[PDB]
Amino acid sequence: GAPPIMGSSVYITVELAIAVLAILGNVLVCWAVWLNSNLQNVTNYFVVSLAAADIAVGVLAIPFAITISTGFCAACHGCLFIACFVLVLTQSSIFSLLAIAIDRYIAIRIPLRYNGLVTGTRAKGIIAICWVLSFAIGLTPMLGWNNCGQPKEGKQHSQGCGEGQVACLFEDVVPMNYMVYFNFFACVLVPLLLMLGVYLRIFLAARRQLADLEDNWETLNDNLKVIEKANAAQVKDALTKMRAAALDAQKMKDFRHGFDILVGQIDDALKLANEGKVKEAQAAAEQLKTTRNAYIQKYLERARSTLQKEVHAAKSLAIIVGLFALCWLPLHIINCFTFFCPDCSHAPLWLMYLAIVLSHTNSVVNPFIYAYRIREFRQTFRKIIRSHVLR
Ligand SMILES: CC(C)CCC[C@@H](C)[C@H]1CC[C@H]2[C@@H]3CC=C4C[C@@H](O)CC[C@]4(C)[C@H]3CC[C@]12C
Ligand SMILES: CC(C)CCC[C@@H](C)[C@H]1CC[C@H]2[C@@H]3CC=C4C[C@@H](O)CC[C@]4(C)[C@H]3CC[C@]12C
Ligand SMILES: CC(C)CCC[C@@H](C)[C@H]1CC[C@H]2[C@@H]3CC=C4C[C@@H](O)CC[C@]4(C)[C@H]3CC[C@]12C
Ligand SMILES: Cc1ccc(C(=O)Nc2nc(-c3ccco3)c(C(=O)C3CCOCC3)s2)cn1
Ligand SMILES: CCCCCCCC/C=C\CCCCCCCC(=O)OC[C@H](O)CO
Ligand SMILES: CCCCCCCC/C=C\CCCCCCCC(=O)OC[C@H](O)CO
Ligand SMILES: CCCCCCCC/C=C\CCCCCCCC(=O)OC[C@H](O)CO
Ligand SMILES: CCCCCCCC/C=C\CCCCCCCC(=O)OC[C@H](O)CO
Ligand SMILES: CCCCCCCC/C=C\CCCCCCCC(=O)OC[C@H](O)CO
Ligand code: NA
Repeated sequence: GAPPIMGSSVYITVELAIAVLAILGNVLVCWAVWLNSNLQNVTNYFVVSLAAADIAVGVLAIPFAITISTGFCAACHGCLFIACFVLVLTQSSIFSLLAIAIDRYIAIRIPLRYNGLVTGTRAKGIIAICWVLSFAIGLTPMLGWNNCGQPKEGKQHSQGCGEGQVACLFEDVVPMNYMVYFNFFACVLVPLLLMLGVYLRIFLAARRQLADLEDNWETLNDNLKVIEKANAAQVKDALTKMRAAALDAQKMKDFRHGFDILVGQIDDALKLANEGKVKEAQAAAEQLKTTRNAYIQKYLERARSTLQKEVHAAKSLAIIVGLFALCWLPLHIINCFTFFCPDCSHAPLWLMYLAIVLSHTNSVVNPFIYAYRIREFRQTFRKIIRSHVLR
């Protein structure tokens, strides 16, 4: 078994490489939102909170990981802080990702209430509350749910640690019942399933609304055929069904003018039908075809286009949740094997290190997803790189 420092040097060089990239990419997300008022919306205040957490992975969590890989002597509680700090940043990340999912759900379910419900001031209060709770949840072991009462006495003597000191190793100070039941099941796995459920409700809500728009459009076009097939109470029933469906599409000016004309043309055809002038009502009904073209088809296409953008945007933010789950799951599955299967062989050291590195890599990927999938970030990223790196 080779000298530890050789494999130690690979791990550390890789961790520092990740730290550099996590800082630069996330500082760019923050710089972007700062410079571009098109990126200054409540969704992006949670994107910045998540960027801040990923900066703190590079500045603090990776230096801590490096430090704790040495097994240096420390007072147990100072060891606990170094061991648990990254759990604060993961919890802060779960909260930001959950808030973004709920924000997007509100934006698609009740867009007319969104601006009055989700403001900057409330979003900042929520972010502040979520950072407090993330410190409380991630440093719980420091409240006394910890192995500091039961030091490894053989490691403590072989490394020449002093009174009160331990060999600082994550798995010697953080209980696995905490890491599995409390950190994984309650604080990570339940919130990811909840976010899965909200994204499912966004995609369904979008699909039902696109359907309703296609449906309304088909009633008009269908009922034009029901009118144009020569009875007068027959035309009345088709016209009564188009007046419901014109209203339902409605429920500023270029917009609200098309529908005024439309209900105008329908009520005109209605008056003729009540009187009983079938032929007049049929001619009255063909004017509508022209109002459909120059107005109604424009509203429909615009409503479809907005919903499709919400679907694409919601796909992009869900890719970010998937990549979080992917990057952290291996470390959680390893703790689950350690806890639930004490007869199972432990993961080799090299694979522990790979699981840790994969977890840090999550703090690099988000800036790439914004660059690839969101025009406004991408364009802002060029302006900033062209100005400040080109020059
Ligand atoms: C503003 C930010 C950057 C400040 C960062 C402070 C960090 C580096 C400080 C705060 C608390 C500190 C720990 C507190 C106590 C101990 C126990 C001791 O036996 C070994 C050092 C150790 C483990 C310290 C390491 C450094 C530490 C983690
Ligand atoms: C929805 C998905 C992503 C959640 C992840 C499921 C996790 C919790 C599952 C997947 C594989 C599972 C492990 C598979 C095998 C064993 C061996 C057994 O002797 C103890 C339980 C243990 C260790 C399981 C614990 C739970 C486990 C880690
Ligand atoms: C999901 C993508 C990113 C790939 C990662 C897959 C994860 C789930 C795999 C990669 C290597 C795997 C580990 C490899 C070896 C062992 C030792 C054995 O005694 C128990 C299972 C355990 C601890 C495995 C658990 C699951 C594991 C961590
Ligand atoms: C047999 C064995 C040894 C070590 C471990 C172990 O270290 N699990 C571990 N799980 C996690 C974890 C985090 C989230 C879910 O899980 C770790 C870390 O994020 C540490 C990496 C170094 O900086 C200190 C934090 S460390 C588990 N089982
Ligand atoms: C989401 C997309 C992420 C995709 C990116 C891939 C993730 C892995 C990254 C780099 C590989 C680093 C390999 C080196 C890992 C450490 C291995 C090691 O140092 O060996 C330890 C030795 O055994 C101790 O004694
Ligand atoms: C704004 C950017 C600032 C970012 C800040 C960068 C931090 C400095 C870089 C690496 C620290 C590496 C951690 C030091 C680990 C030392 C391990 C140790 O102390 O070993 C004791 C010895 O093993 C007893 O026997
Ligand atoms: C890329 C820009 C980076 C920004 C500037 C930061 C430079 C820090 C350089 C090296 C950190 C390595 C620290 C070495 C600490 C580990 C010493 C050690 O391994 O302890 C002895 C033995 O392993 C006990 O078990
Ligand atoms: C923007 C602000 C930048 C802030 C930058 C912060 C970087 C933190 C660096 C290292 C973590 C601390 C490493 C802890 C080193 C412990 C060494 C120790 O305690 O040694 C005791 C004894 O020597 C055992 O043998
Ligand atoms: C100690 C254990 C703590 C562990 C941390 C667990 C986090 C769970 C917290 C909140 C879940 C929120 C439920 C999300 C369900 C969807 C809500 C929704 O759809 O809200 C729309 C409404 O219109 C809004 O105004
Ligand atoms: Na993160």
